[PDB]
Amino acid sequence: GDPKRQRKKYETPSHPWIKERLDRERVLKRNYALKNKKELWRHETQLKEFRRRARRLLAARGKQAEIERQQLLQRLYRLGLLPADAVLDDVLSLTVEDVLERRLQTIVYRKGLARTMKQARQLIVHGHIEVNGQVIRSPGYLVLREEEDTITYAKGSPFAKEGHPERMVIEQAK
Amino acid sequence: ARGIVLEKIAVEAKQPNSAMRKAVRVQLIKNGKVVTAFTPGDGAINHIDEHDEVIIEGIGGPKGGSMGDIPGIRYKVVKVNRVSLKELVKGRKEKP
Amino acid sequence: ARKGPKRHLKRLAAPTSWYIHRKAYKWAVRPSPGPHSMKTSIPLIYIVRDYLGYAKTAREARKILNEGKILVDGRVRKDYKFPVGIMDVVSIPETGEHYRVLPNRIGKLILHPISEEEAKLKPFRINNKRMVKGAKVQLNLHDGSNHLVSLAEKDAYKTSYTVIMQVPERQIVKVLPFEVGAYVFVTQGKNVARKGKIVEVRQFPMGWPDVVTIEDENGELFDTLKEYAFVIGKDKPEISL
Amino acid sequence: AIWQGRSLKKPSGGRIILARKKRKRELGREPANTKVGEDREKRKIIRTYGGNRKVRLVEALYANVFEGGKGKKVKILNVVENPANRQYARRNIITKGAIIETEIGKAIVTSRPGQDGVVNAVLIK
RNA sequence: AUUCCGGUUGAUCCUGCCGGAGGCCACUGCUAUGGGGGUCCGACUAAGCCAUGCGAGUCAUGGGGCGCGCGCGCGCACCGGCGGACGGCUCAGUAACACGUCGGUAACCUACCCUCGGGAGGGGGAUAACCCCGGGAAACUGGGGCUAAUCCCCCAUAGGCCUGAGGUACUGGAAGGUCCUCAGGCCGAAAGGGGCAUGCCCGCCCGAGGAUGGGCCGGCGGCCGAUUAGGUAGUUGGUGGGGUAACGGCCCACCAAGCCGAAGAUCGGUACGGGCCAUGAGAGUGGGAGCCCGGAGAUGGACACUGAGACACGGGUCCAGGCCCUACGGGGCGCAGCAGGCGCGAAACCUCCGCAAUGCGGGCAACCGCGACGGGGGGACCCCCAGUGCCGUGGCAGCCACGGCUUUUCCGGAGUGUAAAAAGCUCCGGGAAUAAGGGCUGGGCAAGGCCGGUGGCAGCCGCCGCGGUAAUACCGGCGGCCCGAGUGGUGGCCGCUAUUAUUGGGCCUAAAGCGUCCGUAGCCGGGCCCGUAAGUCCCUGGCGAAAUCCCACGGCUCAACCGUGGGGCUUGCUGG
RNA sequence: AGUGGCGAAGGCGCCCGGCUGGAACGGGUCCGACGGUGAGGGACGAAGGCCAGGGGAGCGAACCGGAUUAGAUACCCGGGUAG
RNA sequence: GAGCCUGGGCUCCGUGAGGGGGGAGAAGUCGUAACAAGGUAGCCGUAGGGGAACCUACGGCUCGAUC
RNA sequence: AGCCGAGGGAACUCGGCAAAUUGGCCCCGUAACUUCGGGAGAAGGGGUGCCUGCGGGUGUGUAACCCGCAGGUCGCAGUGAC
RNA sequence: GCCCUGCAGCAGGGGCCAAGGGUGGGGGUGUUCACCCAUUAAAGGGGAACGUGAGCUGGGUUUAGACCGUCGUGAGACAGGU
Repeated sequence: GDPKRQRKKYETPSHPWIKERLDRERVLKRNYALKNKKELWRHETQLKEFRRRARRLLAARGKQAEIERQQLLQRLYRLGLLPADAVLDDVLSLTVEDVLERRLQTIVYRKGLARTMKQARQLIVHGHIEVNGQVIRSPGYLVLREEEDTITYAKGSPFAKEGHPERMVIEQAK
Repeated sequence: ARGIVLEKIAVEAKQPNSAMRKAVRVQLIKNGKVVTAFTPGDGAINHIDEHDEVIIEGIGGPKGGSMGDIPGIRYKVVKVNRVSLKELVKGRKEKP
Repeated sequence: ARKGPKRHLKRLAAPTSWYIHRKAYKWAVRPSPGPHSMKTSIPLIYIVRDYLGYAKTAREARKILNEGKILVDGRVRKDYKFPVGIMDVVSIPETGEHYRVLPNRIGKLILHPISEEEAKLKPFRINNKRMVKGAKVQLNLHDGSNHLVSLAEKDAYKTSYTVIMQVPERQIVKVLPFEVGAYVFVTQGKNVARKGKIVEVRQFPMGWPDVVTIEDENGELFDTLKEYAFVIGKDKPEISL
Repeated sequence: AIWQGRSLKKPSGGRIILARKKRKRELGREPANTKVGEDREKRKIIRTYGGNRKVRLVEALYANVFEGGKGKKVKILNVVENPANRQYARRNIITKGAIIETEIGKAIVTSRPGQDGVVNAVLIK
């Protein structure tokens, strides 16, 4: 026999040089300030996994089937991609932009803690951003629904003072 | 695979092309069998000499075989005395 | 090639009846031969260290064991390899703690806390019978232990009955037979840890074991084997489950 | 050495290639040809697999003859009519199933002396 | 993503093959900042050869004795006891009851362990250490004297085994079994020792059973070859015996003529078997070094001793073939153990620290030992998360000038961490500074109709095809596109391929109907009625180790990873 | 004499007589699924060729001659062996 | 029951005077057999003959043109 | 006209002339090639005495002729010479 | 045993005296000679009725038998072979 080897968590396209895919991925990379295509591809893989689980469970009879259905719906509600009164057909209308909106970089931008996505990435990586209580340095953390309101500046950080030059330059936008 | 050079030669290109392709006969060290290998690059034959050890790859072709307009040759030179031909031909390294 | 018996055991190869981490290390304590089987027992050091948490290493456990601070069936046990099994009693008199060993509906062994009164009784299942010299009857029980009885009272002991005994001194009290209204506790199989009353027995030809049907107090019926049906009471239990 | 472990041919008639050595468990021993004695009796002792004991008779003088529950210890004269090999009657070699003469009469051996150390026989009617 | 694109013609539609474009494994060129986790690293050729050091010991509470200090305490060796048959390495051989699964032993063995029931009576002996004298180059080894034991021997009693005649108490589905009585016989136990103390701890022998571990048997299941067609002669069975722990042609004596085979025997080739893995929408194709379970081997081959267990990797004997020491008389060795070396090759690491954790052996215990195990060192082994700056103003088309900010990373330090360290984590000081390349640029296929050189030479090229004086296709320069701490080259497998087609291909003309008929096995088979219930269907009991796979929750910053639980996998077997 | 007919196919044309195989039509006749295809095996199978024996008109491979041709081991002409 | 020797069977490899045909390769010699009725319509089978493509005879096919 | 000859073994000679080797019976096993009848006793190998016994075939047969096996023992040698 | 040298030594070349001793074994061929091998101090050439058949052998050659090739109408021949 042959033993186990750890496998990738992202997929690559079938052809590397198709104009439409290139254009779309270019636009997304630019507008969400990503470093590579690996990140885009692994978010897309998350989506595809959700979508395959739904396709499988749909019309499957038993008990484990309904258990897994409810598990999936609750997981999505917790991540923040679906409301509570949702159904198994609302999954197939999801897109990748939602998975892209559920990451720290984007949330830190949409919340007014940073002027740009690159600035938000720098903050996260240098350790100025806090979650409920913690310091996380991974701009692809996939923030949950109960934490989106506990995101602030860290106690030990110059930005945590209201009179910091750069924090004033940031508040000058709003 | 690895072998030792015995003879430097030139082969005719097939029709409707006109050119000489530079090659060498190589006597392998595993089994002693003699084969022929093409020297790629502009001037790669001058960075070679008899009794030099050289490493041999496949040339790249249909069914692990002859490629393009030089049939009869299945192999290709990669390294000369433990240095690479690409570097020797670009001018970045030297043959000891 | 192997020239003899085994003396080690790896953690990925340990039985499923154990609560153990299999990837943390490579080696596990191989039990020594003893009363119960390997698929039905767990050593003592795992109890002292991983279940109750009175020690973090094995030196400490050996040290408490070599001082008589732990009993099993009213007896002192100093061997960290001794196998503990079902219906057995673990007693710490320095902490006033008494536990009874039983399985789950999953098949794993646990510790059910009991009282000092019920800690002095242990049920046994008669597994076979023999006639030995002096014309005496020897009952072979389910933990591999044995009891002697006279010929005059041979018809009262059969091969599936249950016997309650004071544990250290090993004196009998309150035999319990195998009938069509007796209480039961399943010990192995798919329906392990269930409980109910007997309804029907069934026999088969040429080597295949006998089957028994049982009814739980919710009213549902289920079958299993007759050697897996431990008898613990007539209408209600005598021990705590 | 007496292997006594396995056959090197299949019933179809094909050949077999031993994939391993000859183990020690599989081995056997050479036979005791229990003879009628002249002066004494001879017994060997043998250690065995699990640390156990076997007793071999080599020479015999006395037999235990039974007639309906009553046993007598008598002597062994010429051996007669061993139905297992022609030469055994001549060599006066005793086996199970052999017919022997005693001071009383003819008797059949019901024991295995190479395994037990005694010759027990039943008298003929 | 259940996918297509280029190539036979002056142009067209087909068949059919070659190539591209995706993924995984091994070698390799250029280039390279930092962490974490993990079942990664002399497997492919040579199961080829090995210099040095380590890889298996422990008990002083079994016994006598020597030395050092105050009968006591410390230490050394000797006799004695248990262990060394596990663990660790490798894939040569093996097409086999070797492996997997279901069953069986009413045909068998088992030291360490548990329960119960019973015993420890009476005598004897030697011999190591110690002292005298030694021999031999060594390796090894002789004589004499003195002594002890949980050392050895002997009597007895228990008990063990065989047979014959009876009784029927037990188990079981079923007694060549167990129990009772009688009779005739062979073998034949034990250490009341040691310690504390004024009874407790550790122990010795017998029996009945279990557990642990093994031996043997059976049904089912899983490669290729007919340019391999007949093979077998203890071969197939029976009667009687020997031998084994035990059944058995396992072996022997005698009587017979059977056993396997076209549904492919025998022979030959390759190959450790599975859980698993890679790929694919799936059916399916291919592989089975690393972790687990099983098997086999220790330079080739054969044979034995001791022991519960071996025909014994670090114990023995011989032959063959290799090497070493020698005072030439004689002696010794085989890394497929950890490191290290030579050789072979395209192809694989430090002659490091520790028994603190997990475990094994020994020991009443305290505890000692372990290249197993754990911990670091080297390596583009696999996976996860990041970096090589950000902001604002202005000028251009991502860059530059200017003005400020931050410190992941870098430099230095204090704690914690750790067996000790290191790394990692918390804090402090300095400072944008300490850190992008590789392939491509005619079409397929994303991206230059720009400039200089070469001039059918030199060279490119998976395929089509460029190059013969204005080369978008060579070489270079400047620009541009793909991926990105990685990117390219060679070889192998799956897919592409409905080019192996059960799902799901084709045979007038492109590859392809036997020249035509009759028929054996085999496959396919008309309509109604009654029965059985073998296939098939449903419900349920007992099995198909764990890891691996899917899901949710929780613990390491999230993750990779680990844990709890719920499902599948285990291509299935079996009782109703 | 047919674009025709019989035959499993190969193949079968003067007339009369004898022996023999198979198919179609018609049929309130008989049996009662006895059937299809057929690995391996078998039977038939143009011309030419071989063996053994007979026969031998015409035609005619090989062969020999005359022409034609740059040549002509051929096409055309005259003879001829096997068949 | 090793090793040694001897004979036999199966099987793999290396080599050898001389000869045989196959496949590629700028440009050579002799002919002109196939495509048009290709200048004697072509091709299957059997046999004989010839420097070579090829030619003839017997039986067949049309994948043969003109009337 | 005959018998033996150490160590070597055709170096003798036109030439292995002359001499020597093998040799009966039972069992095992036997090639190329072939006109499928042969080759073929191919080749190559093992065994073989005396004594004490046990069995089988035909037969009425402790008349007669034949066929298999065990054990014991002696010798340099068992178709012991021919 | 000596003399000359285009004789350093080891050797070679050329010549004088000397006939006491030695000058062998094998391969193909009927051979003599000639050729070849391995050794050796070297492996000389000739005469004696081409020494030696009232000493041997008997391969070759020159009878009587037969085969092939050439020559000849033929009978037959060949200083041609077997």
